[PDB]
Amino acid sequence: VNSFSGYLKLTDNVYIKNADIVEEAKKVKPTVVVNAANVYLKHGGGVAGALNKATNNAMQVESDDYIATNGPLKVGGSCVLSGHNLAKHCLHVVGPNVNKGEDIQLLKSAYENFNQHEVLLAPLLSAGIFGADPIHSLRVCVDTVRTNVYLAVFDKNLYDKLVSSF
Repeated sequence: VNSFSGYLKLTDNVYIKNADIVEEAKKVKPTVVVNAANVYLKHGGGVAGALNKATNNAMQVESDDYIATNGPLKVGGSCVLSGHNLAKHCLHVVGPNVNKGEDIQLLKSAYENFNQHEVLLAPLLSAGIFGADPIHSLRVCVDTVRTNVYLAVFDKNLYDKLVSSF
């Protein structure tokens, strides 16, 4: 388990790799994989859809059961559920959607959830459809997370740009 290889060290605790997070999760068998979730844990696209498809919808069934007890997650909030075949645990984290005018400060709250886990495989939060600058998101991760975080970035152009910022 936690067989991370081929990562570039950015800080004492933050690593980055140009990788498909699902492919990495299958290879690393991490204790925790982070999902970039919405408040309803509807895993319909992006990283969430890829992770859920890799579990053959087990993640979605379990998420639905969780939401049935909890109701929607709060922006900046998270929940710990099964990682199924991808990890021991999946940390589902909701970053702000700045397209809805949600405060970018809630991205710190979002990354603060990582501090409850000694090692995580994660994507960058609040990028793509959540509209945050991904370089800004990596800055918040680096400033906020004190446990060991291994970031997978799929897009090589984005990866090059992030690495070029350290």
